[PDB]
Amino acid sequence: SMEISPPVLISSSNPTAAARIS
Amino acid sequence: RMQAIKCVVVGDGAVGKTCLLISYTTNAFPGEYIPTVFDNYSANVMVDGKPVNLGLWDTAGQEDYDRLRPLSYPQTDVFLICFSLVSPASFENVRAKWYPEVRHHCPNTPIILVGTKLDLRDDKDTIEKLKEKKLTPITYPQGLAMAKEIGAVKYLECSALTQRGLKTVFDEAIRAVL
Ligand SMILES: Nc1nc2c(ncn2[C@@H]2O[C@H](COP(=O)(O)OP(=O)(O)NP(=O)(O)O)[C@@H](O)[C@H]2O)c(=O)[nH]1
Ligand SMILES: [Mg+2]
Repeated sequence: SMEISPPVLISSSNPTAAARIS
Repeated sequence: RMQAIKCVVVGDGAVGKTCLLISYTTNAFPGEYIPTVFDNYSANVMVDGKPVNLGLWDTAGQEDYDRLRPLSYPQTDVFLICFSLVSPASFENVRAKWYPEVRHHCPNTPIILVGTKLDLRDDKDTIEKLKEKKLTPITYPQGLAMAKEIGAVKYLECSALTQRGLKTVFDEAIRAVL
């Protein structure tokens, strides 16, 4: 019984993902 | 300091480890396959109203990285052992390779067994291509039995492409630690 939110990306070494931050 | 979880993702090359991580953390899906050596994702989630930092560590599925890969395992809280539901070879490598490697370095760390590319299991072309090589996709009961055999906390199925069951994978990894 745990309430877990979707993630918010803070940082990544991965180019594709880092580009979608903030 | 904010509560933190280190999760390491392992499994054969091409099972979908990088797309799993990209899709979960950003809701995007990369258009081209680039093999991973190492990569990292730092993401915040709220767990019952309290912030938690997720340190997600991506590893190389290839055999040529066997000697470096375990150097990323210290202080791991939970492993995701991944196999593609439409690749029986990758499934067999859970028992032959991934479970023995993780247990050798980290005998007490929880494991989540993850079946990837759920969207392809019902795909007629994928089915026929497997059938031509006397193979069949991995079924839910098969995955479940493999999870029991390796002592995994949980068996889960997902698609990075459609995001079906994707969030549940990481929620369960969190639950295995917190
Ligand atoms: N249909 C489908 N294809 C997927 C899915 N996830 C990944 N793929 C595809 O499978 C291929 C490999 O994915 P990738 O995440 O790069 O695999 P990996 O396990 O990280 N490989 P490596 O160990 O070499 O870094 C790519 O063509 C990717 O688009 C999925 O959920 N569905
Ligand atoms: Mg990868």
